[PDB]
Amino acid sequence: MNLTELKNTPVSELITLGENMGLENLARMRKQDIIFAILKQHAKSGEDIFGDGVLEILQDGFGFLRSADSSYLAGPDDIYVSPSQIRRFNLRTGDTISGKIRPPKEGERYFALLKVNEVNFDKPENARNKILFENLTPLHANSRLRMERGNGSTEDLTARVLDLASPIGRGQRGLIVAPPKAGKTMLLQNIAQSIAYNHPDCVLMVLLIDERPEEVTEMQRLVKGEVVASTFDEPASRHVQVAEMVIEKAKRLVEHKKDVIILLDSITRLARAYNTVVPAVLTGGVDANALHRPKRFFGAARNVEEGGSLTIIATALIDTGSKMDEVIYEEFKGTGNMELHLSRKIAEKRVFPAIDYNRSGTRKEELLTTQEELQKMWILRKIIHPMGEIDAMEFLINKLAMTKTNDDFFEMMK
Amino acid sequence: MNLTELKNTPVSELITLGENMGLENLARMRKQDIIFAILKQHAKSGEDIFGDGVLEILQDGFGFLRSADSSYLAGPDDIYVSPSQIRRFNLRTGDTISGKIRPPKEGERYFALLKVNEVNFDKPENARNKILFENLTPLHANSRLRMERGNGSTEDLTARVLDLASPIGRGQRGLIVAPPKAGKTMLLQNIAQSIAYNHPDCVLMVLLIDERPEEVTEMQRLVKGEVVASTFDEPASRHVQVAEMVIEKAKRLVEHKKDVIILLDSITRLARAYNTVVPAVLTGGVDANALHRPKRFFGAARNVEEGGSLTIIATALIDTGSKMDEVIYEEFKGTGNMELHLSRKIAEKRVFPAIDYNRSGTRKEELLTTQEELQKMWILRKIIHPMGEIDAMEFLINKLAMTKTNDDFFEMMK
Amino acid sequence: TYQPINCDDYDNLELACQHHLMLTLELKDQAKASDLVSRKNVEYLVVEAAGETRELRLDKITSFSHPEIGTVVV
Amino acid sequence: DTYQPINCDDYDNLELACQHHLMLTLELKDGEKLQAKASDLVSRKNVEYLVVEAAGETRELRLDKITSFSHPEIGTVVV
Repeated sequence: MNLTELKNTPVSELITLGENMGLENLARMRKQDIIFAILKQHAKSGEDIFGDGVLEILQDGFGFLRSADSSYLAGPDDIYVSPSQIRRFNLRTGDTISGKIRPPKEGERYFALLKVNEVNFDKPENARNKILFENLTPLHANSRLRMERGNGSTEDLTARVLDLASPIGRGQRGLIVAPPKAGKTMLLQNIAQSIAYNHPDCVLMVLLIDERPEEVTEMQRLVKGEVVASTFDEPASRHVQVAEMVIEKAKRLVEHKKDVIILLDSITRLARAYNTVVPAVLTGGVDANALHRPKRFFGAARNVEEGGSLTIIATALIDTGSKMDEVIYEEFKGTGNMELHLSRKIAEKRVFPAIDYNRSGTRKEELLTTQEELQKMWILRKIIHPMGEIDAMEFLINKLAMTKTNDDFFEMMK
Repeated sequence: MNLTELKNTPVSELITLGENMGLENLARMRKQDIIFAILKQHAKSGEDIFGDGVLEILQDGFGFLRSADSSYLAGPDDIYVSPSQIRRFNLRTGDTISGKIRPPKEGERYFALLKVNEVNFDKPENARNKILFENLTPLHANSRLRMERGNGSTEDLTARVLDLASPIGRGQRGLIVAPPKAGKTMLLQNIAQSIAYNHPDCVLMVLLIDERPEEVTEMQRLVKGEVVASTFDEPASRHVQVAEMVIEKAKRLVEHKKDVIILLDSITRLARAYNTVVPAVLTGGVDANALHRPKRFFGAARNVEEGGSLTIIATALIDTGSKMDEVIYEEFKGTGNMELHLSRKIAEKRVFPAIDYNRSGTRKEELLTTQEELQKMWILRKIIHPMGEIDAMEFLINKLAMTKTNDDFFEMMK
Repeated sequence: TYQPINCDDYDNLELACQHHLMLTLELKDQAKASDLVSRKNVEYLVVEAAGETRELRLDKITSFSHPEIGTVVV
Repeated sequence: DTYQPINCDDYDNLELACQHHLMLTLELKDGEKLQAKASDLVSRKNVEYLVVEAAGETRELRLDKITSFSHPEIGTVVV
């Protein structure tokens, strides 16, 4: 029937679906093997075999279609694309392609594409006249992504503090500096929830590089959007492949005047994987040329004058007792235009947001706010300056716990 | 027709121009490939294509003509120059050549030079006899470059304070010491606007070494001169190549008795790129032999006695948390004849332009000013000496906004 | 107009263009092949019929057989 | 007579004709034309010349007078 519906089915029902079709015990093979067997058996109807995926082009000239539900993992259920079709349709890596596929005739191992229906959710002759991404001109963030919601809750305090400390716009390049066990995953989840509720017209992407399986399951079950991850069991080439696929898909989407947002956890471990993979001078453990590829990633964020935006919010790790992390953090310093610092001292006393107010801030705040809002924010910033860290956080929490919408709190200091 | 007129039009018009010639799909390629294809398709009329460029002689013996619209980046649309022509016209790197070009012959890759028309905006036989830059003698500056415009606006309150604190002459070697977030980018843009309006006979050149992509498009639409830059997502070899081409091209213009000015963004970033490209004493991480090339660039500023001039004003970053930036600033201390300091305390009170007035000054002030002006400035210096930094800045700002010129403020001081 | 053909029908056809192979199609009621290009979003099949360069449209193709290949574009 | 210079295309191929002591047919660019033996080329007071070895005797031929260099490899030229 549909490949997408087949991939989105629990394995228990998938086994009984193939048992009714005369297939023997499929309970001891992997999921993709079951999919391949079911597809190979249901090869009698000349139609009703539909498939879609994201294109990856190998260095030999032929390409494959990959699926995001397995995080673009190569397997037996991929779709083969010939170089002739690539020349025909001006195809490029990162393009989403939908259409019809056909079984392998003989001497082949993969299903092949029969007819192209949509490229990048558009007509094939319309998605070959778009201008490239290093062909557009970048601007500042002359727009704004509001985070705070209206309902009075406890999870809204973090969003309100974030809104008061560092505004966020479309096209930002933000950095979060986090010590160990300071509540960073909760911050990312809160930001994702706020983006999902407030702005349903943008495309949300969450990237995890070197996590643990339980965290992957929790993030997949909590986030409204696309979640792509790789665990620490896999080699580094897998991390590199995932990162490149995600960035190319985002670029192709931006080419169509869309707004894309990416949340990246531990750019540090991406840099470490690139250091592992890149061929071999040394500055304390890292290669000088090993940091070229990650920066390109971080360098993709910009506001497009012709229309569209790409926002990247990345996490950096400090105070882990490793020279590599310190070198990576010192090299990546000063490249972004938004900073957010977390503190261990506030986290030891069990204060929830644990944000360092006096260190945070964004460049070019005058373009994301009105005159009155900027004046009120300056007035608020003047008072907090002499205070300490824990004192400032306790003051902010106590004051913000009374009224809502960050308006009635500004009228309570008349 | 013309290469220069083709590199200046936007890609949107280039695509239409190519389509009006019977070309196939060139909308998903970069600018240079489209330009090359358009050039190759128009090659059906002898003696029609013009060209100009700046020569860069490679170590193998042959050279290339490169353009300033791409920050001298190598591409498929460069112009090849054979060693025989170099021997025939006595050419050097940094020379500007304009003439005719011809299509590539079968087996070759690039367009080639056909006929030389101009060298350094002069006749080829006239530019054959000019004494080399290292055979001239240097002295102190004489002619002054005034910044005050006598308008009466707010942006003039920075030029007036600059004129009061540290006068600038033709041939200066100045250093600006700036802490993070003190309005160092707004100060550089103010100097460029005063030079283009007051002294239009000078050649202005701005150079950025590790800027962000959005900060390059903003400075390119404000400065009335030539802006060259490289982003942070490029290799260390690309930072060194962009700087060598700008200093060699400036020495070639001073041999024709001209006045050139260079505004270098941060000399601290150029020294970091030479430390990653020079073969392995790492004093604080900085190799002892990795500071020789950067001191050769800064030491070219002088006042020729035969005619011509070269002024250079660079920026030195301080208090960033890096031990490498503190070692580089201590090596370039006492090499300039002008110095301007910036205070973070004055920028925290929202007071601009924040020029520490008790630490800045120039050597040999008596040669650049008249006796009466020197006496008035001595009186002002004696008056301001006991005041504090913020107090002196507020006093100067309050007093200077009652007149229109500095002459009316000196007579009102009685 | 110009309904596009299947990728499999455009694959062998493009592979048949290599090594200057011949085809089997003259009237609509032996022929040398040359190449296949596209213009104004319309692909054509240039054939060298004894010097005559006929532009056969892929949208208006009756059939296509051979002594080694045989296939009926749908 | 100010000696209008020749192109960068002919020069390069005429600089290769000097190498390996080839035999061409340059002579004059009136009517005179028969053999010679280009050996080298030099400049003097903003004027270029072509030193040959025609039957021992060496003359100075200007590059602003040569009309062709017929030689098996490099033959055709108008300048």
